[PDB]
Amino acid sequence: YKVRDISLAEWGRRELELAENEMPGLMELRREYGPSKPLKGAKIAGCLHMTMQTAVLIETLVELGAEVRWASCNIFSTQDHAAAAIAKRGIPVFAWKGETEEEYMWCMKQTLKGFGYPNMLLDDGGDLTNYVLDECELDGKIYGVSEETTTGVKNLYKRLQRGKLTIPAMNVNDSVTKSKFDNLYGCRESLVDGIKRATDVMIAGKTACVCGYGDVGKGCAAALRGFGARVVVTEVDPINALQAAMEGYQVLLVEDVVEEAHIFVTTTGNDDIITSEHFPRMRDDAIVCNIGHFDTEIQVAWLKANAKERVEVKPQVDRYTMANGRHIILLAEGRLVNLGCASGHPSFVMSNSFCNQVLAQIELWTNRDTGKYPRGAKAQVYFLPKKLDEKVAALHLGKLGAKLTKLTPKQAEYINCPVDGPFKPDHYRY
Amino acid sequence: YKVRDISLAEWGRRELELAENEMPGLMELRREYGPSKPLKGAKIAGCLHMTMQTAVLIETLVELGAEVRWASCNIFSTQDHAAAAIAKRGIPVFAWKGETEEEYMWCMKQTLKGFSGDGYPNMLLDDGGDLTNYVLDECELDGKIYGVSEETTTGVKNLYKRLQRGKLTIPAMNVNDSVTKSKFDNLYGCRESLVDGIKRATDVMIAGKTACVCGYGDVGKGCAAALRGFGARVVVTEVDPINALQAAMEGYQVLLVEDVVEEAHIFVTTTGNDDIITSEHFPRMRDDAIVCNIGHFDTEIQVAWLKANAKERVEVKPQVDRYTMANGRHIILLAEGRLVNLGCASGHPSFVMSNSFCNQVLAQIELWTNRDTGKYPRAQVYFLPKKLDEKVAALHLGKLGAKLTKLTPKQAEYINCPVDGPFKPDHYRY
Amino acid sequence: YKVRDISLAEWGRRELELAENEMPGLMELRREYGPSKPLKGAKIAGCLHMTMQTAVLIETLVELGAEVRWASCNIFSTQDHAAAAIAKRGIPVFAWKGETEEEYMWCMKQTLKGFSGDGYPNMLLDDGGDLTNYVLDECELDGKIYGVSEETTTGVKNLYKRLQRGKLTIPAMNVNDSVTKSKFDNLYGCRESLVDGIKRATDVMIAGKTACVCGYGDVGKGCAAALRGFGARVVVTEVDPINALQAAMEGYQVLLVEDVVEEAHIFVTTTGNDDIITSEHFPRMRDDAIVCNIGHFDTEIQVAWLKANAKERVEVKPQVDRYTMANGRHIILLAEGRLVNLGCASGHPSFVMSNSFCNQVLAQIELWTNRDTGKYPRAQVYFLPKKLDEKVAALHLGKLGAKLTKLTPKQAEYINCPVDGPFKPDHYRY
Amino acid sequence: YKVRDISLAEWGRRELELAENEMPGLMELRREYGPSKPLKGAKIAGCLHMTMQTAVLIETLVELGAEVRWASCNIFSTQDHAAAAIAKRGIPVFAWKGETEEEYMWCMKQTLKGFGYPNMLLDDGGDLTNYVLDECELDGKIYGVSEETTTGVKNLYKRLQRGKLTIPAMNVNDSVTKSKFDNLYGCRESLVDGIKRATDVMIAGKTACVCGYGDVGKGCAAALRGFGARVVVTEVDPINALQAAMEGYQVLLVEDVVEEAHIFVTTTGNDDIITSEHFPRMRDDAIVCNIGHFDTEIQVAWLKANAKERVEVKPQVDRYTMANGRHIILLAEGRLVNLGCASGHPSFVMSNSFCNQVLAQIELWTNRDTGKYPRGAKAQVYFLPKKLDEKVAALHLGKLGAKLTKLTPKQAEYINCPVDGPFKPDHYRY
Ligand SMILES: NC(=O)c1ccc[n+]([C@@H]2O[C@H](COP(=O)([O-])OP(=O)(O)OC[C@H]3O[C@@H](n4cnc5c(N)ncnc54)[C@H](O)[C@@H]3O)[C@@H](O)[C@H]2O)c1
Ligand SMILES: NC(=O)c1ccc[n+]([C@@H]2O[C@H](COP(=O)([O-])OP(=O)(O)OC[C@H]3O[C@@H](n4cnc5c(N)ncnc54)[C@H](O)[C@@H]3O)[C@@H](O)[C@H]2O)c1
Ligand SMILES: NC(=O)c1ccc[n+]([C@@H]2O[C@H](COP(=O)([O-])OP(=O)(O)OC[C@H]3O[C@@H](n4cnc5c(N)ncnc54)[C@H](O)[C@@H]3O)[C@@H](O)[C@H]2O)c1
Ligand SMILES: NC(=O)c1ccc[n+]([C@@H]2O[C@H](COP(=O)([O-])OP(=O)(O)OC[C@H]3O[C@@H](n4cnc5c(N)ncnc54)[C@H](O)[C@@H]3O)[C@@H](O)[C@H]2O)c1
Repeated sequence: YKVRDISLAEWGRRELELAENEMPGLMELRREYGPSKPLKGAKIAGCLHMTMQTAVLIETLVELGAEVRWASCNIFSTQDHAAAAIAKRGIPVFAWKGETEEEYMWCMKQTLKGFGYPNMLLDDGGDLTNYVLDECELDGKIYGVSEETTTGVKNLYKRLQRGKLTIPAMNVNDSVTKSKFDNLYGCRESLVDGIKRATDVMIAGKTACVCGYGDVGKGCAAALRGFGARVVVTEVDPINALQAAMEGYQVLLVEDVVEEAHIFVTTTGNDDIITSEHFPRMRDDAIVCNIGHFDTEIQVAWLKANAKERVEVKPQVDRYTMANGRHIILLAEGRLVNLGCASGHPSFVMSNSFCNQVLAQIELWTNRDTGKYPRGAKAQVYFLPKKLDEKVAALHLGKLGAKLTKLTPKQAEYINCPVDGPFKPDHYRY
Repeated sequence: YKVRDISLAEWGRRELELAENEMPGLMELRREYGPSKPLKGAKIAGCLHMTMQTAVLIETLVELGAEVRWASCNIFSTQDHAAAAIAKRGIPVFAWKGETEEEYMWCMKQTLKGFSGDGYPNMLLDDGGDLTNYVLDECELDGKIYGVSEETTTGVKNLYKRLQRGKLTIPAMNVNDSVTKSKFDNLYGCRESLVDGIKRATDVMIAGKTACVCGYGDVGKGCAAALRGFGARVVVTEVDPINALQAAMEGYQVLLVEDVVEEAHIFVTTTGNDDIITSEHFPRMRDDAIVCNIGHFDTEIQVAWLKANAKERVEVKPQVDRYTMANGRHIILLAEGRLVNLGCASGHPSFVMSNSFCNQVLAQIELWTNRDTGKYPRAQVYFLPKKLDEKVAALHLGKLGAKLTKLTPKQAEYINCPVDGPFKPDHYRY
Repeated sequence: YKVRDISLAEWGRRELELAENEMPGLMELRREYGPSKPLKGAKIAGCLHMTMQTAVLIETLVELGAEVRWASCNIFSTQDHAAAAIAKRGIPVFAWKGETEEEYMWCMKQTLKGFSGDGYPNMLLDDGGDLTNYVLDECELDGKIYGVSEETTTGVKNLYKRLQRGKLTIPAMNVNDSVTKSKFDNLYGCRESLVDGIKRATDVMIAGKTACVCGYGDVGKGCAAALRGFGARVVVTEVDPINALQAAMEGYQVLLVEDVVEEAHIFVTTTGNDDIITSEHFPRMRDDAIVCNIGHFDTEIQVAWLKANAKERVEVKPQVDRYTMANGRHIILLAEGRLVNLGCASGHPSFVMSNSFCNQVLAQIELWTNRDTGKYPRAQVYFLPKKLDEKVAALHLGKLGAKLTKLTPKQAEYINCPVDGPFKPDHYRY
Repeated sequence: YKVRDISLAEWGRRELELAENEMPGLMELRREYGPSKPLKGAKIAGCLHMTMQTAVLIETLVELGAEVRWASCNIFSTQDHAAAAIAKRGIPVFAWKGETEEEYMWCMKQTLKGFGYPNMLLDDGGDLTNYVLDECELDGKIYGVSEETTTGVKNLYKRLQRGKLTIPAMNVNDSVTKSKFDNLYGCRESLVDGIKRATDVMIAGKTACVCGYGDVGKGCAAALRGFGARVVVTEVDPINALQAAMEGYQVLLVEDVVEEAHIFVTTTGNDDIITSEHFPRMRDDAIVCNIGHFDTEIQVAWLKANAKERVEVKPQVDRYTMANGRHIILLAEGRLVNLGCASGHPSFVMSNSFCNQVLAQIELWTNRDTGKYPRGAKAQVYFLPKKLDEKVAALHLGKLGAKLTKLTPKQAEYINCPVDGPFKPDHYRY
């Protein structure tokens, strides 16, 4: 293994206890599936933010029988204490806060041997997937990949369309219990957290520009508005844009507010959102950040190349002075601000996300000599069955004291579903 | 025709001038498609709440070339000046506020005769499923219908029950489950039209009250939001753990009706299911508890039991009945359990109804124009194509002054869609 | 008496049974003070919107022993079934919906005669100041009035102008500035009754629209909140930097009417000032812009200019006038600039009006019982004592099921108040 | 001086730059009053949280001519970098994070000499005021004190009532621009910040108990609800309690929710809110914190004395194990959580607060041989004049782009104020 400081493992372990209590879903799967060991002999290479919450996931997969080796999926997201807690325990992990792109891909390469290869992939952003497929040989050897975020799943569909998807892929992001909770309610808390730990800026009164209005944009807009920001939103999709208008947000172009906005938040999963056209027009000390998976939503390379002064205010906060004499504050060098300047999403919402990930791995690994998840030419992307999506939500109601009504036989019949569900048809959007 | 009072045509013509300006989408289809007349030949049997909004829909269909005959799909939903205006214009309408069950039935049968030729309709446009049921189960139109478009969740639920049972003979387009309907009309429509119905009915203060919203689907989401916006403390009931986790995560107590039945001042039923508010709840309610339904059918509330077992019933005003129970305490029932927004107010505002009714126009066009293309065999349920979903939304941005960002080619390639969309994959939940 | 239609007494009696159950505070004063009759001798001249809520106020005063004569303080605010019920009960009322300016004037003069003795009133109860102005400037009652209680901000503003000018002769109790009035009625009342007036008037969608709220006092705060709750993008105008910073800090753009006059779909004037929406604004407005006022007098809007300079005026329905301007575009004016909540709807709900009208009962009791104690010389403006402010609030908690913590002696000593309060210093702003 | 680490001054200075930009009010007073030196020879002993924001205040008072010596007012609130930045500059400061009660009062004693005494007091919480008055001789020597928070001002009024107020006191907390901004909007951002930096807990879904519903409680409740918490509120005041009910919060007793609440937040400024009666009933890992000025709102001494295990999770987060085997997480040992576990209120809102503080010091110090602020027997508590309250708000509108409307002479006359204000009568509550 390799982590910043192994001494921090003790502190890491103390917080994993509190993290475990806040993740009743992951812990119940540990009770339920621990004994039967559904991932007996699984060899999972994981590429996903090395947080305290991922620490609980990792320890679940090992509890369910899996061998596992881990790397972060971002150079700033690793929490040095969670990594050290995993390392002290003996699960091979290669992650620390502040990796170079070279060290990053080094860490990811360490997880693809020494089990000896992996036979399963667990990924957040598609870097591992693309790498295993395009740079190794692991196309007779890997039985499935579980993909956690929208940009990675986009990646997966570009491969299916092209004819290059060689292994079955589970689309975890698009579980209702991931997509409409993690992406939405997670960012609604973890965006402002990163902004505030970085800059301690007052949100109340400010004009914020939120680019994109999908699940991430929805959450980020609701958070900023909640603290008294006036939020304006940009969009390319007429539907998402109209959702934003009907929720009371102005929908305009970045150019329309670039000179007046105090805060710029990128949420699209698309590159070149905030560019060389925008930077020189920004007000003094306009804070610029991104919460989408890749930093290239912001032209940071341009900012660095064209700024006249750069000051590290503190780690993951760079204050640039432009040729016009005004300042730009960039957060986490454009990397995911919630994970880079704070601790990401709280444990409780990641319990939903990671439950789907555990269920996904069980689905693909246990059914490996089944033909239910075909290899090679005919490999395709799948979702978790809706029954399992419901199971995950049901596992998280108790902690909150939410009480569920039970359908009578006549009611289930009238609605056209089973008494124990699934309750909605597969096209339902929640 | 058959309306209450034809001298209300003048007043309805005046409001339709305001309705037209609030429905840019429908008026923009009137301009785009009227010259070519794509529903020429079309003989539409219509069964949808006869409001001012539907009047702009009915005149769009006739501008597009269709012959049309209409009836309201609820006994108390007609706006009498709406029907009077359409009736003067020469369109056959059978609809008044306060139809008995007998009279309601007669009106529907009128819409299935009196076309040109041995003019039996060749098309259906449905809200709730009743017309579809009557035509397929009881009329003879066996060889004569090329499609049905279905407006609501309850009506669509029946279509899927029929298809499942091998009894769907005519192709059906699911309009409710267009994104620009379900995530707009069901949600934002109810967010404004629910409290409108309650207040016009009772003038009651929302702020400070305890309100039990039963169900937390698209309609339940909207109602809870509306009540909470006015300072109600809203508690939610759900059978679905996913919807329940959403409500919990938005700040609402999720409990059983029985947990709040003694303290709630307001009960709203939004389920699309029967026997939510029953004989076991009614005698437990606090004095002057307001009970209403905004689901399609009234049998979410056991109103027959209420009527059978009340000691006293008083009409405060039409559609507001105050019952005295055996216990001496009172229950205020709205619209006899009928959709309260349409029953005690005017239904959703025009602007949102423009989203829904655009979908209905493009669905009728899609079904009818492919009536000799063999694309919808006379039998499945279909969705409007996402391209047309987006179009609907795009037509409504201008009125609000919302501006849409345009993707570059690099950007569209990177996110895997055309520069002009569809922008999202078919399973996206918005 | 003089009402529109006395056969509406029956319908009004039925609604007053619901109003009574929604006004626990007024009904609790009826029980507490009725036995002792503390307003015995009292001859109250009343000038306050003749609604169902005021009917419960008028019957409380008469239960308390007072003789009372009433007139509405606005031409379109009367609820005709409210007046019909009070008129049947034997109380002299002069009030109908749609009084001319002549007729309005006659009704007020009726309330100043016909008491017992050479029965000139000995008390005034005012909303807006007009009765106070008429009695003091133009009637003879010079030796005969022991007090006036003033309901609203505009009326109270006049009382302070008079006191300043050395023209206040009768003691005045400022009821508007009780906390349980100003921070409740003005705020929460308008939060529900504004959109009620707009929607009953126009059925217009709020969601998605741009609304200009002019003024951000207690009424402005409520209106903006209401519009925003439904997905309006609200912009605010203010002359006061403190109120402006509040609106900015709550997420609202603070700008000049001229900055949004061309794009706003909805203008609300809440200032208590004249010439907010003027001849310079009207010709600039978008087609079918909705203009209304919820301030006391209509002259916040230059309606005379509008009427003088419109090419066309059309009555969509009573109190909804659609003007065609020289430019060909339309303006929708509500209630001819009169208070839109009372003009196009029913005013604030009963429950909040119970807070305000309790204050009015305890103010009349305070003034009248000290009518031979020399406490209010016949001349200053006064406030209800904070003890009675708190009492009003305390009377309304039960209905909502709110529970109040009780201070220990140690705790009351530590925060420097009695165990039973007053709990706050006289300058506390809540 | 004495601070943790003088080396941190550099980092401290970099952030004071960003803090200055975010405090346009303080910086404008520095421009306006810098030249004339209104505090020429002032000798200000300051007892107020030694944050980055206080650093900007301190440097303003020195810019305006004052000598100044500083101590924190809480043992956990000092930001070691801001203190070091002040110390490097040469302003005597005695503060570090993690002072003992002995070291704390040592630091406060250092500020009352070496100018040689002070002649002015600047205080947050009343510890300095009480000390200077009850333990020194500085009753011929001190010309005025400026008091920043509600509990200190309470203290001041207990002294006035008793007859022990010997020097004029400026009540800064009760400036509208302090009370209704700092207390309200400040806590609305800085509460969740402290909770999240401490525990990274998910707010969405949780039941939070907020004790008190004054300005602090209002903000804290709005913040928690904003992230999807279900917030219940406790109160002793019927008015504040009814405000909470009408905003949609349950109002109940701590005993009513003690077993189910995930988070307990104390906001009263009263002791013994969360006690030995509550601790043993709390759910596993219930988070307990206080945001009021003194930690004695929570019985921490009891918790420590009766818990079976205590673990420092990390600095300012103690996890206690109770005799029942369940856990309590206590934040900042019960001290102000926003300052103790985070960075307090953002700079922009503290600019309002500290502008009143600068204006206050100028008012008392410049008018020292005036008799406007009488010494000894007849000393009384004063507010800032309303003109100056408005000035402070006006200084903060620009940064936000808020545009103020200018009254015409007729409008100012009609409203009964000057064109340049003050705009409201002194009883106005905003
Ligand atoms: N930071 C985190 O902890 C975390 C969590 C979840 C998701 N994500 C990431 O966030 C990103 C977005 O995820 P999502 O679920 O919201 O995706 P999404 O598809 O739901 O939303 C993205 C939105 O951006 C819009 N868009 C595309 N190009 C645009 C342009 N140039 N300008 C304005 N809008 C544009 C799309 O139309 C879409 O609605 C992805 O990169 C995903 O991997 C990060
Ligand atoms: N009044 C209107 O103008 C209007 C508008 C749109 C839709 N509708 C109607 O409203 C109803 C709801 O529509 P929707 O789109 O929200 O449907 P939906 O399926 O999304 O929501 C209904 C919800 O009720 C829940 N439910 C079912 N039985 C329950 C029970 N016994 N107790 C608690 N919850 C239960 C389901 O889990 C579901 O989430 C339908 O009947 C639809 O036709 C009315
Ligand atoms: N319709 C109702 O049922 C109802 C209820 C209560 C009060 N009112 C009336 O509503 C009005 C407002 O009451 P309030 O309690 O909010 O008064 P308020 O003094 O608190 O608020 C009025 C606000 O308007 C601002 N203002 C003044 N002139 C302005 C201008 N030209 N442009 C922009 N802003 C300007 C002021 O600064 C002030 O903050 C009064 O006339 C009052 O009598 C009506
Ligand atoms: N942490 C910070 O950065 C900061 C900022 C501002 C104020 N404060 C402090 O916060 C505290 C409150 O300030 P505020 O301005 O809200 O005061 P406030 O008087 O407006 O509010 C306190 C409320 O608590 C209520 N109360 C008293 N005893 C109670 C009891 N035992 N149970 C429930 N409620 C009770 C009162 O009725 C009152 O409404 C003070 O100690 C003040 O110094 C701290």
